[PDB]
Amino acid sequence: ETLNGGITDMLTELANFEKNVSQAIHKYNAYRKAASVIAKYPHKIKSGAEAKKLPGVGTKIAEKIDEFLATGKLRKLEKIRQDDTSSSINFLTRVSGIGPSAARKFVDEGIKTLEDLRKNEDKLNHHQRIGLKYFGDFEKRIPREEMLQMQDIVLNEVKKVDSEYIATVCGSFRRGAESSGDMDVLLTHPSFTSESQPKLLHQVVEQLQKVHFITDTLSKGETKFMGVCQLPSKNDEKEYPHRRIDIRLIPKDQYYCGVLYFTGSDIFNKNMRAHALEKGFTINEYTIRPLGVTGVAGEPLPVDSEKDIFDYIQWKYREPKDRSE
DNA sequence: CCGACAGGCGCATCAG
DNA sequence: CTGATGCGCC
DNA sequence: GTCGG
Ligand SMILES: Cc1cn([C@H]2C[C@H](O)[C@@H](COP(=O)(O)OP(=O)(O)OP(=O)(O)O)O2)c(=O)[nH]c1=O
Ligand SMILES: [Ca+2]
Ligand SMILES: [Ca+2]
Ligand SMILES: [Ca+2]
Ligand SMILES: [Ca+2]
Ligand SMILES: [Ca+2]
Ligand SMILES: [Ca+2]
Ligand SMILES: [Ca+2]
Repeated sequence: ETLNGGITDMLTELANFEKNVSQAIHKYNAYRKAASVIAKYPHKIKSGAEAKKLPGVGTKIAEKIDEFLATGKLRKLEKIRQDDTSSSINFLTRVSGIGPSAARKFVDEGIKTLEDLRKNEDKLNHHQRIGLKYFGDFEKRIPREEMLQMQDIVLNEVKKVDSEYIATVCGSFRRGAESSGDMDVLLTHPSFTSESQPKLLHQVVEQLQKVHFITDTLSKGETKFMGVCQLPSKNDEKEYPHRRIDIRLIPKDQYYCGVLYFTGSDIFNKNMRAHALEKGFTINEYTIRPLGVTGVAGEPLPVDSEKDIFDYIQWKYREPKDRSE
């Protein structure tokens, strides 16, 4: 499918090992940055030396590319693939609510399969129970057609609670993707700003629960909701898969920093925020602030557009669709 | 010789 | 109960 | 694991 697919799959596979098994989050980030920059690279890689010229590709990854180009495989990945404890820790992380730490603890106590998870539901917290319950469904992708139906429902139900709410579907959907992993809703309301909860998120969640769109809750606070949703199914047909849904209530005046973050992609955001540091700024979902001599953020800069944030760090403006891999 | 590596919400655990 | 720290996730 | 350096 892809030009350097073998290379990027390998580096992605190695990344997952370092994150899930070794618990080295920055090694995982290094492999991702290496995979990302190679993916965009428009030439077919003929050697490890050619790859090392790209930023984020060093001596060790170059050698691994040489081994991959020569033999068509990696001995390190063979060793990891065949190791049972590694595979079990790597598998359990795919369940929503289980990360590297918990997965390891489960494997130590003889829990290595879905069978073992379902038989030992008592050992799992609420977040994890739901992730286990809809395991197969959360693995599936959401067609854009279904994302449009989900958008129609959420916007209509949000309007019915209050006409001054504005909901925006971000994520890969806003980047014009054919499919998505889940729905990401960015919410605002005039009553909530950075200068001044009133149950603003609750009322929207409650109304979406009331009409049976939202089926479960993984976690829920005043600004951030995290849970499960499902489209209405017709008569005599199989039900739609249960889908992950995130709703985030960001202050109305800080919408553009918010929508920038939640539009993505993830590696794009990491690069932008990393580039902001080198330019002497710091970016979060709320603001863009200048860094002091000791790395202390100053007062928020005036942001009106998404482009404004790009301008401060001398970046050519990329439309949502140009922020993918 | 290290350090930094994006940044923060919700939830959980520990020491006091 | 705080405050510090860590987990899982976005 | 890479860059900074
Ligand atoms: C997971 C993750 C998300 N994000 C941001 C970018 C994402 O667009 C946003 C939440 O979107 P996600 O639903 O996490 O991912 P996505 O929508 O980009 O891709 P998919 O279609 O597979 O769901 O938050 C990060 O900056 N870093 C991360 O590690
Ligand atoms: Ca590509
Ligand atoms: Ca390089
Ligand atoms: Ca998980
Ligand atoms: Ca998404
Ligand atoms: Ca999401
Ligand atoms: Ca049902
Ligand atoms: Ca402007």
